[PDB]
Amino acid sequence: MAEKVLVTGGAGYIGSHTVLELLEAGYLPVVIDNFHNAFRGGGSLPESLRRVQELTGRSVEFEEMDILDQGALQRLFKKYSFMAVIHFAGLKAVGESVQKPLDYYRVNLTGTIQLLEIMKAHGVKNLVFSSSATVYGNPQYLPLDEAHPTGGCTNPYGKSKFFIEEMIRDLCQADKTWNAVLLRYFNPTGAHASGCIGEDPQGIPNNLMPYVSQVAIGRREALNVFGNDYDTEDGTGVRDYIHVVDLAKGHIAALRKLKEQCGCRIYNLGTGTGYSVLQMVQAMEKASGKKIPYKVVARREGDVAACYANPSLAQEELGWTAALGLDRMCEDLWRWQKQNPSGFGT
Amino acid sequence: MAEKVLVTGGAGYIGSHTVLELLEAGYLPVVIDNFHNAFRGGGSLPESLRRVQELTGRSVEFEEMDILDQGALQRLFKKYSFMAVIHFAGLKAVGESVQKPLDYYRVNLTGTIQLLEIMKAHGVKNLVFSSSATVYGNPQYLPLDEAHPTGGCTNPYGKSKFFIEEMIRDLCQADKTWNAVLLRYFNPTGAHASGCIGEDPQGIPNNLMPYVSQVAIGRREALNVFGNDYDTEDGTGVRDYIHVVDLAKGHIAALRKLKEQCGCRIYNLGTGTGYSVLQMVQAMEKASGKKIPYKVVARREGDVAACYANPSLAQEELGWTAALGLDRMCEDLWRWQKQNPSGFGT
Ligand SMILES: NC(=O)c1ccc[n+]([C@@H]2O[C@H](COP(=O)([O-])OP(=O)(O)OC[C@H]3O[C@@H](n4cnc5c(N)ncnc54)[C@H](O)[C@@H]3O)[C@@H](O)[C@H]2O)c1
Ligand SMILES: NC(=O)c1ccc[n+]([C@@H]2O[C@H](COP(=O)([O-])OP(=O)(O)OC[C@H]3O[C@@H](n4cnc5c(N)ncnc54)[C@H](O)[C@@H]3O)[C@@H](O)[C@H]2O)c1
Repeated sequence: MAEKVLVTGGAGYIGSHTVLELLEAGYLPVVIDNFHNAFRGGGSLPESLRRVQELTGRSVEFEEMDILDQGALQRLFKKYSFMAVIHFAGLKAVGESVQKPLDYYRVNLTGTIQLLEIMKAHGVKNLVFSSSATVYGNPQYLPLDEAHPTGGCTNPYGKSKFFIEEMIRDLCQADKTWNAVLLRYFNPTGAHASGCIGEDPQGIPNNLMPYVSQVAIGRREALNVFGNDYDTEDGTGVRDYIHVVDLAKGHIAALRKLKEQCGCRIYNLGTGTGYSVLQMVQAMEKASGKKIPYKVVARREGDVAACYANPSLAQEELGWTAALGLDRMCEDLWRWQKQNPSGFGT
Repeated sequence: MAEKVLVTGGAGYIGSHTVLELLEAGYLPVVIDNFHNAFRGGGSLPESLRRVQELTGRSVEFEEMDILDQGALQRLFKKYSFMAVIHFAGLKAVGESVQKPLDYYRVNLTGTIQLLEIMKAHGVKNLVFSSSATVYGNPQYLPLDEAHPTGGCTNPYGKSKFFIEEMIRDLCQADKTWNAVLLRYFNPTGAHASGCIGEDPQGIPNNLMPYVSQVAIGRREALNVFGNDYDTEDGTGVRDYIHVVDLAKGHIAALRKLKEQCGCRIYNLGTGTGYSVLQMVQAMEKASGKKIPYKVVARREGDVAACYANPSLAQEELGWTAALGLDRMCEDLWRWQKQNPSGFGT
């Protein structure tokens, strides 16, 4: 495989993991990031990628740049021969999307548009887009499948995701030579089994794990449980979490699919089983050996009882399955944290 | 009124008419256009605006520029003091949106984003956005009102419109100091009573009138009527057409509303009565004095029986009403055409 794979936002959480899977699988990745939300390593790379090289014994090509920079993109594309692009570059803090909508739309939509245009200009018509199952909006049924209506999104982040999917679909509709796999998933968690890489501490987490996990290290007193009266097995809310490793590998599987001139395809990635808040607390206690006290507070406005995806189609068409469960997610997460209390540091 | 009103895409069909109404009403407009879809006048202006000056005896400031050009926008904003912006700049040929989606998303979304950003940077937080009632998608009920669900759009044009509305809404949600009126309408038709300005002949018309009108001048044999079996008064399809003058004035009304620190408001503009294909043919015969032969062909895939808006809210909140009917639309259109067979010419 003399041809490279471009990974935008490859220094990030999901990107770094994906980059590692790419290396392990025999691919040659070129990564670009502007460091908006990644730690600056000691060398020529971000800390996350420096550790990836160490972990794999393989190297990664990396370029610091912003996808909003057309000049940078032209140069990049002229300098390398890409067989495909995996697009992770973007803003993804849901709580922040509400306070800073323009930045979300600007970076996500505009950035994407710029990217598609350069791809098109360079004849690189193979893309894997890292989407979000939030596009389904509130479940009209469970589990959520690829046939569920999309576009019911409430926040700017969600809408931006959905907007991007639509543009990709339309483009594929207009030009049959394009191949694109849109991957929809919920909450990524866990980290590489080494415990050497993982998710750095985020200002406004998108999910519960980091919170559960803080309470375990004592960096937090007790956990707040919004509602225990839902129509669930245990009364608590049911969410969809997927191990970052499993998710990174699913991105590799989509890349192979492109090769088949698949045109535009859409798949949900997940374990197929949702997890309750209680279940997660239990799982984290088990992994940490620490006690996690919690407090039932009242149900959050808008919160739904359960929200999880059906990943059948991906198994069928991509031959992909999530091998990691709740327990592994907890262990792996716990390990990265214990090992790197503050995330990255040179 | 020493403060100016910026009109993007002001050389166009709807823009020019709006510019005239602005002049007549006492406002000072500054217009920008890149000439993507407007005729280059003899002087310093597009032909459409040159005629507007003549018609009003008032002048317009004009700048040739692209809304995608950030530098141009910065300069513009530094040079003038705007009290508000009326945004018409964009690609709007529905048939073309399908073949060239990227261009649609690029010009419409990106252009808009750039504009909003400069407005925000310059403290110009008052906008009138020329939207499209196509965002409602297929009627789930009639007449379509402001409470009807939006986002069901099938083509790239429609989606782009809807995407823009969402971003504006989110921005207003995040910053309360913003005022924005989103105007949703269907098919603009007719022209200034002078017959001096109107819509130049389009490559891929968005509606039926131009076709009906061609058959009348003999520039076309007979009209094709897709279906005569719809559950309508006459079996033929029911659509929403609005006189361009009435629509231009509604844009003036929205501008006054901004003044009231209205925040984000949305209104449908229309006559409140839909017109059948037959009715239009009749109306055009009356106006032209010419015969318009037509042929019933089979119903178009996807076509709905009737599609029209309820403009009550605008009357209530903007104090606006459509004063012009079908007959005037036909007469006015006929007059512009007879007077200017080929559209603009220096
Ligand atoms: N974290 C989540 O819960 C989640 C959920 C669903 C989908 N996703 C998608 O995953 C992708 C990113 O994944 P993530 O969760 O690892 O977050 P992340 O922030 O760790 O990584 C995104 C990376 O992109 C970089 N980046 C941001 N803007 C950039 C720009 N303009 N140019 C270049 N690089 C830029 C950031 O610096 C960061 O390294 C996004 O497409 C996001 O929508 C994430
Ligand atoms: N024609 C319609 O049926 C219709 C229906 C609904 C809403 N609208 C909205 O009306 C607006 C335009 O109205 P129109 O119907 O008179 O068409 P129009 O083409 O006559 O005018 C649009 C104008 O914008 C200019 N323009 C396009 N891209 C530009 C750019 N990048 N920078 C600067 N100027 C640019 C074009 O040259 C043209 O003068 C759009 O927002 C459109 O979506 C039109």
